Amino acid sequence: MQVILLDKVANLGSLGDQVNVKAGYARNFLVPQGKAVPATKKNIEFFEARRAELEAKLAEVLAAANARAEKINALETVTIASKAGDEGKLFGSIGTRDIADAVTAAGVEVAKSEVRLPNGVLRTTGEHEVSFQVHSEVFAKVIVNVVAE
Amino acid sequence: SRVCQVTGKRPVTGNNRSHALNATKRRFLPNLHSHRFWVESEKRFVTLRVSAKGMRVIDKKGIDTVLAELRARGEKY
RNA sequence: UAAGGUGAUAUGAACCGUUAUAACCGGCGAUUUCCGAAUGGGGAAACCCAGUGUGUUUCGACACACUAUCAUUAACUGAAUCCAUAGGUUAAUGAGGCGAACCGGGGGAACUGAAACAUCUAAGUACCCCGAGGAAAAGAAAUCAACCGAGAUUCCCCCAG
RNA sequence: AGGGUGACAGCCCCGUACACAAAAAUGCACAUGCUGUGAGCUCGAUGAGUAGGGCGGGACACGUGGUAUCCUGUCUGAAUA
RNA sequence: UUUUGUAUAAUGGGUCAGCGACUUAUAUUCUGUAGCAAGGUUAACCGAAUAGGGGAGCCGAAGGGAAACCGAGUCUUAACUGGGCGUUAAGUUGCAGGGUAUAGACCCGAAACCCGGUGAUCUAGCCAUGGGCAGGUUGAAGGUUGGGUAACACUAACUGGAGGACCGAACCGACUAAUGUUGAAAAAUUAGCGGAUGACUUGUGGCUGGGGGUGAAAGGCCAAUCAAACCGGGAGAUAGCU
RNA sequence: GUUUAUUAAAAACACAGCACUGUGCAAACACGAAAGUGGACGUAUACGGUGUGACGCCUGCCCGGUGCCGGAAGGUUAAUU
RNA sequence: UGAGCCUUGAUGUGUAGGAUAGGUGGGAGGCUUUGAAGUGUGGACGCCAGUCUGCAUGGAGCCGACCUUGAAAUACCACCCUUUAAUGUUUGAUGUUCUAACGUUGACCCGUAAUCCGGGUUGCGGACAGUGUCUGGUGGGUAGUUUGACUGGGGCGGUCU
RNA sequence: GCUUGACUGCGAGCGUGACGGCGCGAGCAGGUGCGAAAGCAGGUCAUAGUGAUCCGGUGGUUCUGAAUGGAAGGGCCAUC
Ligand SMILES: [Mg+2]
Ligand SMILES: [Mg+2]
Ligand SMILES: [Mg+2]
Ligand SMILES: [Mg+2]
Ligand SMILES: [Mg+2]
Ligand SMILES: [Mg+2]
Ligand SMILES: [Mg+2]
Ligand SMILES: [Mg+2]
Ligand SMILES: [Mg+2]
Ligand SMILES: [Mg+2]
Ligand SMILES: [Mg+2]
Ligand SMILES: [Mg+2]
Ligand SMILES: [Mg+2]
Ligand SMILES: [Mg+2]
Ligand SMILES: [Mg+2]
Ligand SMILES: [Mg+2]
Ligand SMILES: [Mg+2]
Ligand SMILES: [Mg+2]
Ligand SMILES: [Mg+2]
Ligand SMILES: [Mg+2]
Ligand SMILES: [Mg+2]
Ligand SMILES: [Mg+2]
Ligand SMILES: [Mg+2]
Ligand SMILES: [Mg+2]
Ligand SMILES: [Mg+2]
Ligand SMILES: [Mg+2]
Ligand SMILES: [Mg+2]
Ligand SMILES: [Mg+2]
Ligand SMILES: [Mg+2]
Ligand SMILES: [Mg+2]
Ligand SMILES: [Mg+2]
Ligand SMILES: [Mg+2]
Ligand SMILES: [Mg+2]
Ligand SMILES: [Mg+2]
Ligand SMILES: [Mg+2]
Ligand SMILES: [Mg+2]
Ligand SMILES: [Mg+2]
Ligand SMILES: [Mg+2]
Ligand SMILES: [Mg+2]
Repeated sequence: MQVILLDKVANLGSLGDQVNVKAGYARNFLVPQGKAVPATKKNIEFFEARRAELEAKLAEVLAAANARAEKINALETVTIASKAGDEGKLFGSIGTRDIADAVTAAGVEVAKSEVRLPNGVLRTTGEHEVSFQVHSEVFAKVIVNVVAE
Repeated sequence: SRVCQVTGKRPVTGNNRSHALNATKRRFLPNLHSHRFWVESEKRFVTLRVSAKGMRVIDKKGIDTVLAELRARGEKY
């Protein structure tokens, strides 16, 4: 009995996978507990339309994220004014809100969450490298100008 | 009675034919089973007296489609 | 429509009527006890016993009406269990039972014939059961034909013992 | 035609041929009112646990036969002008 | 009537009157008869309705061969000196009759088989609820007291009231004989007989249904004949028999 | 005690007693296509089937045949494939 | 765990010899501190010659036209063979367990002043049992029948062309 | 001794049967053996030694072949 899985079920497959199962497994367990649906010609189309709709929506987001990743490298140098004392040590720090709000006013609408700092929160006057999470795999760098106020 | 609630399959009559071709009246009964079907749309189990064939009809059409036929027939469940 | 009438055995009695409520014939109404589907409950048919609502120059008890079951629909209500669903009450509408044959369907003999008998026959007959109509059933080709063509179904005559 | 009348009646009586008749209810036709139903045109759509199959039966004049066709109790199971 | 053969002491009939058994339909062939004749005749139906229409068909004028096929011939065989069947006989449609076929098929008659009903008011077994058993006997267990014993055992008298116990009416049954046998009676009467507190007997009502019941079992009983009840139906079963 | 109501009352049937055998309870068994029921509101000291027939003294030998019970290695063997 | 497949690891005494020469190709540096040589020892194979390999120790090397040899370097890498082991997959077989079909003639709740039924909870079982279709065996329990004629009656014997 | 006449197709005319059948047969055609030849041979001195039909099997076949070409199945001949 051909069925298209709703959840992730052991030994069978994943969500939206078409598998042949024993009628009694589907009838008494998989279908009542909503883990699968019969692979009817109406539902095979409904799940291939959803497979094509998700593939097209994931390709466009990969296209929008790379347009954002090339816009991040385009700036190459962003200036942030911070009150720093003698020897270049900052009184405060340049955090995620500070880096994100500096690039949104510059052009690229980057979020606080998208910013990724290695160890510190920037407490020294000079130049530093700041990496970004635009997507789960796409990554782009910028150089931060710690200008003394 | 030995009637399938889905297909209407009921006992039919025919013959036992021996090697000597002696005909004796017999019956062919449907492969009936009382089965509890989970009806999602009603958040309830519905017990139907069904033949294994009628059970395959429910696998193909779906319980809601089959129960709709029972309502249209006036047949209660 | 009428000069005669009040059915019969069946007289008699007391009466009705004759120009138009005598009678008689036809159409439509009224009344139509009790038993019987029988239906308020019961029951050994023509009987026994109720509930509720109403009446009483007598408002005791009797009279009168309603109250069966099932199906569909609606309103109110309402569990296990939160919702729901089941269940419960009421109302509206329908059914029920009877009866010739023909008709569609579910079951389905045997004697008999085979000069015995089992395959076969009798015969899808007899019978039992369900359902329906003035008819029923069937019916507008996934039909035939034979390279030509026909054009639903039903019935009759041939083909042909 | 036929029946009756004290025996066998065209002309005695009731009829018969023919010609007619309804206040009322009802059947069937058309005409017509009303409630409900929908005509025509264009673009579509075209009946799946089905057809087919294995097993057991039944139906076909046809008794499984070399046996097509139909139905299906049981197990299965397509194509898509 | 049946028989080789019946006065036969074989069958049948008391007598009379009335009734009572070779039919009917459709096929088929033959004879008679009629029409038409190498043709004859239409069926359903139409109808102007016993007319007329309708020739769909059917029989016949051609056969031979399994057939293809050939054809006054053909088949057989490689082929027949031949041989088989044919060619030289008029048919067809009515009407009447003789036979046959399918039908109850000349009439009457089984014992039975199948189907659907009605019956446990008789009787069998059981279920519920009621009733009955005169009179007379026998005298179990147990108990008390006395004797006895170391104690028990044991023993006597009394008490006690068991039992499909005994004798015997009602009641239940039915062993023998006579009578009766077109009875008083489709199972009895009379004289005797067995049980008679029990596995007893009986009233009222209930339940089991026909290949079924019930049976302390005899194939007993299931409404006066039960090795398969009764009634209605298949039904005019069939009857090489009388 | 019972029995052939209506030609047989007996030596026949039954009987207490004995034995074999089945039956773990939704029992075996029996009436029922089934549901339901009896067995039994019982539970192996119980319930069914079969035979024998108080009691006393007893009940020997035979498993080849037929019936039954147990066995799984091999041979043969159905639908199915 | 039988049979097919898949990455990847083992395994090869013609003779000239550093020496138990795997065929054919990319073919001048690989293998290494994600730690070799050399020693100590465990296990497996075996033609007791020696190969593969685990762990410890050690610490700056085993190496190429370098000459043999039909055919080259244990510097390394790719399709594979002689054969063998083990991880992935397919349909079987066998076992263990599970719960969710199905059974419950355990207890409980509700419908419900109900030893039926239904729904619900819970416990016990559980893909067993049971049932449908098919199939082999058994089956006087039931059923329909057969079980000859001749004959100095019939039967027995004998006979039947 | 040599051989396959234990031939194939037919058959005037008879016999014996209720019938189904069974039997005897010279001669004709084709082909054959034996004999120099005339000739003889269609089993065995003769008379027993047998089983109808149906159904089915095998081989052969100018037959049939359900639209048509095939095929299946049927016919015919031989045989079980
Ligand atoms: Mg009543
Ligand atoms: Mg009443
Ligand atoms: Mg009452
Ligand atoms: Mg609630
Ligand atoms: Mg009615
Ligand atoms: Mg007969
Ligand atoms: Mg009517
Ligand atoms: Mg109609
Ligand atoms: Mg055309
Ligand atoms: Mg006179
Ligand atoms: Mg269509
Ligand atoms: Mg079809
Ligand atoms: Mg054949
Ligand atoms: Mg005589
Ligand atoms: Mg004389
Ligand atoms: Mg005489
Ligand atoms: Mg006499
Ligand atoms: Mg003639
Ligand atoms: Mg006594
Ligand atoms: Mg007496
Ligand atoms: Mg005495
Ligand atoms: Mg006495
Ligand atoms: Mg009584
Ligand atoms: Mg008859
Ligand atoms: Mg008769
Ligand atoms: Mg006695
Ligand atoms: Mg007697
Ligand atoms: Mg007597
Ligand atoms: Mg005895
Ligand atoms: Mg003995
Ligand atoms: Mg055994
Ligand atoms: Mg099983
Ligand atoms: Mg079978
Ligand atoms: Mg047997
Ligand atoms: Mg018998
Ligand atoms: Mg018979
Ligand atoms: Mg005889
Ligand atoms: Mg010569
Ligand atoms: Mg053809």
